[PDB]
Amino acid sequence: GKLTNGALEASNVDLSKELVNMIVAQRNYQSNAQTIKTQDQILNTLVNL
Amino acid sequence: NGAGLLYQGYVETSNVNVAEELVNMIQVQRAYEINSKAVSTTDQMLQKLTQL
Repeated sequence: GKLTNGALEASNVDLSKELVNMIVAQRNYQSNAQTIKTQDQILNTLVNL
Repeated sequence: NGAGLLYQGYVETSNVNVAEELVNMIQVQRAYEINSKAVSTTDQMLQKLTQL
């Protein structure tokens, strides 16, 4: 396509989408940590008999 | 010909599950402890028979 002199392209990012993705990623990371903790406890109860 | 596939950058871990290993350890310990009792009882019977 045609070019345009005297102009520069933007960063093509959206702050709101990035913020909501950050929140969802944090929640998912904590949810996985909950599974890790559950596995830790379920093995600790078995090893201790 | 039934050969498997290859994945780059992965590694194949062991197929050992500690959860069943611990209970199997309990089972084998109990079985060993029981089997020792037969030896002890046979020894006691022989000792009693000797003292006639």
